[PDB]
Amino acid sequence: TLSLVMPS
Amino acid sequence: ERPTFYRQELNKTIWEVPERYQNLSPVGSGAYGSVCAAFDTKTGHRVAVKKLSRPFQSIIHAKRTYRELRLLKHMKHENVIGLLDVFTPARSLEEFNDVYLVTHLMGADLNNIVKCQKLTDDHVQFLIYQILRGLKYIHSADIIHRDLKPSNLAVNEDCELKILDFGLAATRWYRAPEIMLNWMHYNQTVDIWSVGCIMAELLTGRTLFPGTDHIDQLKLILRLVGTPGAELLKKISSESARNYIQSLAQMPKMNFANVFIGANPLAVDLLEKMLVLDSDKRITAAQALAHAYFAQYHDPDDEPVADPYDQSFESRDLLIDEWKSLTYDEVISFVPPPLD
Repeated sequence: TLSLVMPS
Repeated sequence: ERPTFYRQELNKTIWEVPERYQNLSPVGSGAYGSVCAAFDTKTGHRVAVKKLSRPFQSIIHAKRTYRELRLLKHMKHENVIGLLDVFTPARSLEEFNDVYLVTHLMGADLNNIVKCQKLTDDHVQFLIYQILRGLKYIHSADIIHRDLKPSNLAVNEDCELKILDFGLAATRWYRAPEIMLNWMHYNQTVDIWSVGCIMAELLTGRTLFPGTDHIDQLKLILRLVGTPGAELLKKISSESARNYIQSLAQMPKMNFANVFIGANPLAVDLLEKMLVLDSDKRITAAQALAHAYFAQYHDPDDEPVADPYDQSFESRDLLIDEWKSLTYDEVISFVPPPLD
């Protein structure tokens, strides 16, 4: 389950 | 079936929308339309709402407008933008003047994603696969995107991707060479060229062909893939372009492996196959999907094609009001996709 961080 | 609408003024433009869309927030000002982010109470999701600007101002605009509504109405794939909703405040065709489109908001585009983290080879695989999986669909319907680049790729928390903002018949860095100087008419394989430029950039961390002008960039592309061989020249219908090409120092295709040392050999292998100069020898979305590089995501039985897309309208010759009525017809006939 690969995931990313969203830009804030 | 028609909802209650409400009007407000944001950024000196009146928006009239159904009440189901709340907390509208001006995302940006564009020449073709202006887009607000909103909360769709029906779906419980943040969406984007585009008010099209002066859509029936000239024949050209009317036809542009019609073309986008058709194209958007046709798209039904997980890796491509869907039309959530389209509407007009208008209650009849005579008072019909404005068109709004609703599409899903995934919060981030590929540029922004790369901006604040580094992507594992796993991330890159998954992203490209999905780009290719959507392109398979698009292309099977005889659509060309015409514009792929990081900023038309929307990605979420789970690294899911959707393609957006189709060229409607910076950018130059991801364009194929045969269309950058308009050497020949566009094959759907210019999109594959774009994917190659994108993949490389994700892999290495830099723009592959960051040219400043067409000549600068063309020269940059040709140092990698070599100058066009005799067979390629014949296909170019402009003698001016041809004479221009022959004036160039002849060059051999370079060896990619030397250019991408340390990248997955499979990835390089695939890039090789995407960045082929002759468009007729570029790998296809369908072909690319089966590449060993994607062994862990590839499922033949889950990589669907599209229904045929009727584009015969393109060679029609209609009045402004006829393009306008066609469009009103499409707005009226839209069927909202089933709730999830």
